[PDB]
Amino acid sequence: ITLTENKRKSMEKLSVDGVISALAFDQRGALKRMMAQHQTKEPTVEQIEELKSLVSEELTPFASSILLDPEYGLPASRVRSEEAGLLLAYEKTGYDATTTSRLPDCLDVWSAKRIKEAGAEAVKFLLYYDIDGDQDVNEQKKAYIERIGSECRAEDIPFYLEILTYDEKIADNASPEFAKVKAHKVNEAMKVFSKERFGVDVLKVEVPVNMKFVEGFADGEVLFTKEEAAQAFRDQEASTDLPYIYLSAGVSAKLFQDTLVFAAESGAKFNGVLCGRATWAGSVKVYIEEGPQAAREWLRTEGFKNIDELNKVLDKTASPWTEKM
Amino acid sequence: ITLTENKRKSMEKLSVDGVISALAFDQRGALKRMMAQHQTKEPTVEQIEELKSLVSEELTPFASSILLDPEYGLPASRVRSEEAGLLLAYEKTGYDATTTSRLPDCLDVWSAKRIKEAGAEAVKFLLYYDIDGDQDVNEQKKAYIERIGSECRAEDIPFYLEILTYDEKIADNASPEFAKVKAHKVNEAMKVFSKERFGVDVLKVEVPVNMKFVEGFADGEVLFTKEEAAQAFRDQEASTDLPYIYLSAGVSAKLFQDTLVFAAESGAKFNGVLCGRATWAGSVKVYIEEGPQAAREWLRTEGFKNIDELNKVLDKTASPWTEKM
Ligand SMILES: O=C[C@H](O)COP(=O)(O)O
Ligand SMILES: *[C@H](CO)COP(=O)(O)O
Ligand SMILES: [Ca+2]
Ligand SMILES: [Ca+2]
Ligand SMILES: [Ca+2]
Ligand SMILES: [Ca+2]
Repeated sequence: ITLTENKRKSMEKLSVDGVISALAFDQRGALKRMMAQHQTKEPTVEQIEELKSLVSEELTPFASSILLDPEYGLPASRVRSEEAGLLLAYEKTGYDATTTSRLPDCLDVWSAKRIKEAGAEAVKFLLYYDIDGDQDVNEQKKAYIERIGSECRAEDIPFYLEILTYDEKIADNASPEFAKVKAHKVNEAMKVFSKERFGVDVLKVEVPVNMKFVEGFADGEVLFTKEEAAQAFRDQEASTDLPYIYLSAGVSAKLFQDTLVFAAESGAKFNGVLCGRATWAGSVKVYIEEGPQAAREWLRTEGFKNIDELNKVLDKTASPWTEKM
Repeated sequence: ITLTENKRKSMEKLSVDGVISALAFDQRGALKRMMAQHQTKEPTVEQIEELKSLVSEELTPFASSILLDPEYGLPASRVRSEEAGLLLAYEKTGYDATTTSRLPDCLDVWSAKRIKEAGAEAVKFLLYYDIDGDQDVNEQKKAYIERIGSECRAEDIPFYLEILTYDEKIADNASPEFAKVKAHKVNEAMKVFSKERFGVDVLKVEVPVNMKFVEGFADGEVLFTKEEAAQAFRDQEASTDLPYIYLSAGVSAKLFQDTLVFAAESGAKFNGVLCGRATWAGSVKVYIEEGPQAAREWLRTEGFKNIDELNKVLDKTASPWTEKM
C-alpha cells in the first residue's frame, strides 16, 4: 500500500525481514548541548563529524540502516557497513523557542533529489505537531508535508516522517500535565499524516504513553494503570495502516527495551525503531573527556551491549512491514 | 523535450494550435497600488476579487488560458471561459529590498497538489535570478526550483518557471547600465534552468534586450543596433530546447507587439506570451471610478481590441511548441 519498485528496493535496504532496526544519529543542536555539558570551548565541526564517523563505523554492523544529517554526517555515511542502508535528514535543526508555532523548514541547499544523489535510500523529515494547536499554523504544516511527500514520489525515494508532539500551553513534555494528553497528541497526529495526500511511507513516532507514570514502571506519581497504558498502544495501532517505528526519546536503553516488550504485549504491531540516544548517549562524555580511541572502546563494549540487547528485543517484539505493504 | 500523457493534455488546454496566448492577472501588491492611486480609501479584498472576475469573465473567451493568483483569483478562475485553461501562481509576491538575495518563497498554505486540486492546468512560479550573484544564494535558489520541479512531476502538472533577471549592484533595471548586460543575464539563466534536474516545462522570460535602446525603437539614447539586437534573440533561441514565452514586462502594448515581430524576424522561436497589464490596465481606472458595469463595457470594447490585436500579431510571429516536443 502501495510501493513502487524503486521504493520497495529502498525499503528492503533499510530493514531485515521487514523489520527496521535503524541507528539514529542526525542530532545536531541536541548533540552540541550534550557535548557542551563536558567541556569548556564550543563543540567544533571536527568533533561533530568525528564522533558521527565513530558511531557509524563501530555500530552500523549491528543495524539495518543508519540515519544521518547531511550537514555533518556525510563523512560518517561513507564509513558505514556495506550491509546497512542510509537515511538522510532533510529538516533544519531545532525550532524557534520564542513562539509556539514551531514551523518546519528544509535545509537551504538541499532537496529530495540531492538527498538521493548523496546515496540515501530514504528522506527523513521531523515535524513538531500540536493537533490542538492553531489551525492556521497546522494548515501551513500540512501544506509543507504535502510538498515533501510529492518530492519523494517524484524522486521515487521512501518518505520517513518523524512526528514529535507538543502543546502550545505546556512547556515541559516530561511533566504529568503533558502525559495526560500525550496519547491524544500522538494518535490523532498519526491519523492525520496517514492520509494519502501526505505520501508518507513510514512514520517515526513516540510511544503514546510516558512510561515513567505507568504502574510498575513509575518511580513516583502513577497516572495510568497497565491496562490504561496498554489501551493507548491499541489506540495507536488503530490510528494508522502505515508502517511505523518508535523513537527512543533519550530514555535509558533498559526502559526503551522494556517499553517495546510492553508495546508488543499490548497489541501494537510496530515495525521497528529508529533508536539514537538510548544507544550511543554515553559515548559523548567519553569522546569529549577521553578522546576518540576511548570512544571506540566504549562503543565496542557499552555501545554494542545497548544495540545488541535492543536487537534481541526487536527480534521478539517487532512485526514486519511487509504485512502492511 | 518530453511530456507525460497528462502533462501534454494540460499543455493543450493552455494553448491553441501549439501557441500560448495567455492572459496574465496574478498581480496582487502591484494591482493594489494601481487601485490606491484612484481612491482615498484602501483597496478592499472585495474590489480586487471583483475586478479579476470581470477581466476573467470578459477576456478569457479570446485567450488560450489565464494566469491567476490563489489569494484573490479563485472566484475569477471559476467564471473563466470554458475554452480557456488555468495557471495559478505559486510564489509569494514581491521581494525584500533591504537585501540583494531576493530568495524565492512559496505561498504558505499552498502546494502543487492543492494548485492541481484548485483546477489549475499548470503551476507558475517566479524566480528572481542574477547569474553573476552570490554563489551560495544561487545554490539555495537552484535547490528551491528542484523541489518545485519534483512536486510538479509527482502531481503530473506542467511547471511554468518565470525568470526575472537583475543585478545585485545595479538598482534600476531600466537603466542603460543594465541594458548592456541584460542579454547575458537572460540567456545564461535560461541555460541553467533548462537542465533536466529542474523539471521545467515552459519558461516565462524577458526579451534579452531592452528595445528602448535599440536603433529604430529608441526615442533617445541608442545603445544597440538592430543587428546586435537580432543576435541577442538568436542567442536566446540557442540557450534552451524547451518551449518559452515572452512576458510583457509592463511596456506599452505597441512596443510589445513590435518586439514580437522583431523577434520572429531575428530568428527567435518563441511559443507565445503571458501578457497582462498591457491588456487590462485601463479597466482599473474605470472600475474604481465608474464602477464594475463601466469596467465591463470597457473590457468588451477597448479590452477586446487590445487582446484581439495581440492575437493577430501572435498568428504571424509565434511558433508552436509541438515542434520542440
Ligand atoms: O537545535 C536544536 C534542537 O533542539 C536539536 O535537535 P536536533 O539536533 O535533533 O535537530
Ligand atoms: C530520531 C532521530 O532523528 C531518533 O532519535 P532518538 O534519540 O532515539 O529519540
Ligand atoms: Ca557483504
Ligand atoms: Ca493498524
Ligand atoms: Ca513475533
Ligand atoms: Ca488566436
